[PDB]
Amino acid sequence: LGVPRIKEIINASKVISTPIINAVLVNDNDERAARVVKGRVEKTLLSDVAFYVQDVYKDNLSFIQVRIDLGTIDKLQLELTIEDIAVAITRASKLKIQASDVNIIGKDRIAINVFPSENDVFYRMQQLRRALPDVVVKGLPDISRAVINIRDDGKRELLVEGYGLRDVMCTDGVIGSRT
Amino acid sequence: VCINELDNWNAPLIMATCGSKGSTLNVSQMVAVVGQQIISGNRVPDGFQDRSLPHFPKNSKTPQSKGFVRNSFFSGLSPPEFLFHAISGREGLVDTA
Amino acid sequence: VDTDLKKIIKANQLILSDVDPEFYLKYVDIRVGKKSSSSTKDYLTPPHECRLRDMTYSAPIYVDIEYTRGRNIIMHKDVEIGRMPIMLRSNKCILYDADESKMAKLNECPLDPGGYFIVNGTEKVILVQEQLSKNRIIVEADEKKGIVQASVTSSTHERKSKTYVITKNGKIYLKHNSIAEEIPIAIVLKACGILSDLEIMQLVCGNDSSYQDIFAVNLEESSKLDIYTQQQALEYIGAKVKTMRRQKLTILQEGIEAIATTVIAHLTVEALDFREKALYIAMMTRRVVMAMYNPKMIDDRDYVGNKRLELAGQLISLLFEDLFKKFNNDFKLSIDKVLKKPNRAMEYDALLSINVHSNNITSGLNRAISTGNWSLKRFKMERAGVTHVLSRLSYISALGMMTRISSQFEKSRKVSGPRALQPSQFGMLCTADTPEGEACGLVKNLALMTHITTDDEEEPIKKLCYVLGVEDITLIDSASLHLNYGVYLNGTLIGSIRFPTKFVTQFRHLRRTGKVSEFISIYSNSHQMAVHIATDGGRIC
Amino acid sequence: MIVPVRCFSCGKVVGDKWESYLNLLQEDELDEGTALSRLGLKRYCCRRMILTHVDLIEKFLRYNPLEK
Amino acid sequence: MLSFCPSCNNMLLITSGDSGVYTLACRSCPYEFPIEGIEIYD
Amino acid sequence: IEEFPLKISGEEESLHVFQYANRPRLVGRKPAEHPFISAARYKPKSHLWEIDIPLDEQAFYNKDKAESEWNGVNVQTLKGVGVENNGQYAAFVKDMQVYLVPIERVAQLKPFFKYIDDANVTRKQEQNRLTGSLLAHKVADEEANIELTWAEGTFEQFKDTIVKE
Amino acid sequence: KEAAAELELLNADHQHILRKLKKMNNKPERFMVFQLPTRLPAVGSIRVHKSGKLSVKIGNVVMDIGKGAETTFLQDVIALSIADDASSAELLGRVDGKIVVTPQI
Ligand SMILES: [Zn+2]
Ligand SMILES: [Zn+2]
Repeated sequence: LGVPRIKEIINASKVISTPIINAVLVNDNDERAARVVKGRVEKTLLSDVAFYVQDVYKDNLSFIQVRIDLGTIDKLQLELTIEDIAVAITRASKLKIQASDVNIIGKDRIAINVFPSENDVFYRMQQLRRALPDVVVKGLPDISRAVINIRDDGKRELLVEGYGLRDVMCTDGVIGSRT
Repeated sequence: VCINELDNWNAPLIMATCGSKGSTLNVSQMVAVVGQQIISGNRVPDGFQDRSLPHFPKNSKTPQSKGFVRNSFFSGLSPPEFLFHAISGREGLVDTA
Repeated sequence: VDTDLKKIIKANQLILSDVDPEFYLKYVDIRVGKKSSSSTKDYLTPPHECRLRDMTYSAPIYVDIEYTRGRNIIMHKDVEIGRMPIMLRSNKCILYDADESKMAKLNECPLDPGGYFIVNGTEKVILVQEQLSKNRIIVEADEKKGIVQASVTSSTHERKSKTYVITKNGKIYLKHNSIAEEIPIAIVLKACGILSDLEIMQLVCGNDSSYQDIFAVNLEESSKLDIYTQQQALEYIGAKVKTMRRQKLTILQEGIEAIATTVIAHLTVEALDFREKALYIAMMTRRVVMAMYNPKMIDDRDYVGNKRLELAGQLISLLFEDLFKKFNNDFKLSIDKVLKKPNRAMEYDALLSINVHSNNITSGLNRAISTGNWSLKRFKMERAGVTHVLSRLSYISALGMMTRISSQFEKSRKVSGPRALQPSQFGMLCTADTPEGEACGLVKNLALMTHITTDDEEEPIKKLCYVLGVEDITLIDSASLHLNYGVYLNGTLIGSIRFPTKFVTQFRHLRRTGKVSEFISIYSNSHQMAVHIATDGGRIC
Repeated sequence: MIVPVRCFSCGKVVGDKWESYLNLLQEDELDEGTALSRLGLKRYCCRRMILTHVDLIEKFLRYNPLEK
Repeated sequence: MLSFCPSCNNMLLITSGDSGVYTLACRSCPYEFPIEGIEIYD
Repeated sequence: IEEFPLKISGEEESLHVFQYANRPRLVGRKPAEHPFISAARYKPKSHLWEIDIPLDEQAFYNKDKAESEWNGVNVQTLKGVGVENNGQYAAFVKDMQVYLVPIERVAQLKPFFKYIDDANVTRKQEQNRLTGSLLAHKVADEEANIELTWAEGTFEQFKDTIVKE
Repeated sequence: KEAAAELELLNADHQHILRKLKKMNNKPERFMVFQLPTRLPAVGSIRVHKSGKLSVKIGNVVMDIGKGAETTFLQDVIALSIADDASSAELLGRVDGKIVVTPQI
């Protein structure tokens, strides 16, 4: 608020310290609309829906299968299927490994089929093991967190700390009138 | 409840009722009680491991141990109260120089 | 002048020559102002007369040297090799336990604090200066890049600081200013002696902590590089080294890194075959690995217990070490000029030519005090504004300057930390007397009942712990630190005695019978899982 | 250094009441209050002149430059 | 994986044995073990 | 309740301790399975221990790996450097009586790999002062001619410290 | 609360060496290791008390308690003898732990 914030504007810096975005809602429903509009925002929820990430070797191939439940999605509203998580793994990075193959089975497992200095298979398995539990699933990638806040009246207004303002304004649940 | 029991025709209550210098906070801090010397927004941190002064036990979040004076300036401060006031004084004293 | 002035000449006691191998000068004795059975320097100049004559107040240093010839004759002779400034009221001045009539006879006030030099007529004071703790481990954190660990080496000949930075992904690799593009620590402490991968995993992570998956990245890049011990491993650390030393340059196949992993670089440990240094770098790893999982377990630079106060005795010892190393170098190059040109061997003049080379050990020793520039060529800690002229505004001004501690800043742009009042200086430093201006909080003062200590021996304390029950580090398994608290002697690990409460109680009970108790102290630490014994003084109490 | 002739506030001569004060301190042993009370001054002004005064000239005359 | 050698206490890798079978075998010592592995962690 | 008397029992020889770092303990049935084949050597003046472990030619031998890169090998070399100590003693008890024996040295065995040195020394072509810590590393592999007959026997040692008392 | 572990766990290593000294006493070809302190007084022994503690009162009567050590011997430890560089490697062989003797003050 003080003298390092007036200089934050007079210098017109490209990156700033602690941004907020104040968005409003449409209806007057606290819990359900709060959870679904908050759940349409944050990213990298893969460390809460998987319970483990394991890698096994079956005699010519490798399984990096992930156990996605349905109980976490039941509590807080995330309108996604396992196909949406497969699309999220399909664009998990820009260009690292994620090109060739994924699979979809009945009880929600996605094992990345891989094919070959020497013996780079174990190195790819360790790097893809250590780069997987921070892969985003559903939400916006350039927003840290979100807090819904109560005013003096019975109104609920969410607020994020990101940088978009275009993909945040283009979001179902909120109105693009004022933010 | 100190300003209401304070008699009229005295200097600091008149100077708080009129203008130039002195408020109700200064006369309540001289007479009644000094309260909650804060630094950097929150209360005072742990100067040692798990505590601030070595005169209080570990994991003691009591007000007399973590930066709440209770004596006014007329009665006199205790040495942990004196150190807690000295920290908050030197904070505002170094932000001017 | 009683202990360290003899210790300096015991490291440069003998000189050589390139003319012949049968030439040596041997320093036997040294003392300040003492010649024969008479009194200690029968008449000096008084300290009041030299403040009016614009003189200095000094006593001569008398050394005794051995003098030889090819006729193998050996005798002794006392010579004067220069003046050394005497401080007021300390064991060499006239004003030591003087009577009140003696103070008025010599025109001196009996109530001045003393302790100040009187050089070139004017009164100079060497200030007390704080710095960080030498030979001890400090850990700092950062939000942007990552957590950085430092370890300042307190070696004599060189100034080292072995940094332990990380960049990304837990790719831990230590750095140095005498090493090129650096190497991850698996290869580094694999070159030190820890060769198994089972005990590079248990030593720094524990049994069932969350520390295992954090450190296990650095195992994965073990096979990415020169793995499979020292036919490849130590050679890769030796290949990326600075200070190539082209004199005998052929060593850089096996032996250029055995120079680097020993007393030349990175530390002050004098091990031949490395078990402690292989652990000390490995125990330096665990304090970072614990700080990655929990960012609360970090150290603060502003803590008073992390700092040491350097007094007026250490700086004069450094200056006299430098001017005595320069004294032998300017004299060796001036005595080989004369002992080569004629055919005969010169009997005299090898002792009678020292008076033209003893005027720079006197003028420089006064110049570095009167000016304030403690410029040492080998040491590289050039600081200005050390000595300050004694304030004589009033009586409380000349006394409050002899109590003053002046700290040094890094840069004056974004400091914000070492100007607030720390709660850890309760009764140690003055909580009121600070200057108002640019030096607000950077300049401090001592309280009444304090004492700055000295390093005593460091030798019998280590032999006393082994009596009390601790094992040596070469007798314990590498998979044993889920035990009780591990004893540290000035940062160096000793071997983790069981039941540390009884050890602390018996060590404090031995302290109260006589273990002389200026600084040799003990304190436990639960979050570090250790128990420290401190002997290396330079620290308040 | 020396006791002043007149007191600062009103101006009563207190320079005549220093040797007679030191005579009452050593012999006829009294406290400072009563021996300074039966000496003249009743007010606490001009009583402060004899009470809080340091005698520096007795220490200054030990550094006599005209003799040895 | 995080499996250690019972003979020399080193880190073992996953290699391809003559283009078509998988086995865990280090270059640290003459050791090989043809089992399949698990890398489950919470 | 009585005691069990300790004696210093004489000092005429030098003892040592292996203290292995590779094979801790088996799950049961008389563990730790110490081998028989080793028959190793010794070096003084740098103390340079070596001890050997036989391999398994029946299981997990990897006949392509053990004879492809390096030579056909059966030895598995360990290495340790001892250090002098004080106050350590050895103990053996016969039903009433504890015997202290000065043991004087403790080392740790670490498996230094020698065949990588043998492979790198082949694939290459296919000064009087050191002042501490380099003279010891230089003088390390000179004599080595103490290829030793690995013997046993509890009769020449138990009937060696009991005679004096 | 740290004084409770200085009396509860002392009733464990005293009973652990009591399960090691007299229970396995008959004839194992087997060695142990004691940690005696230096500057030894120039003997007395264990003196198992009334099912309590174990406290050595050594000869040269000044008194020296101490039992119990750590579990650092999870690894294999085997002692051996040596002669003058001609015959060595005559192992006895086992360690069954260690004890530490600490002089009380
Ligand atoms: Zn008056
Ligand atoms: Zn192995």
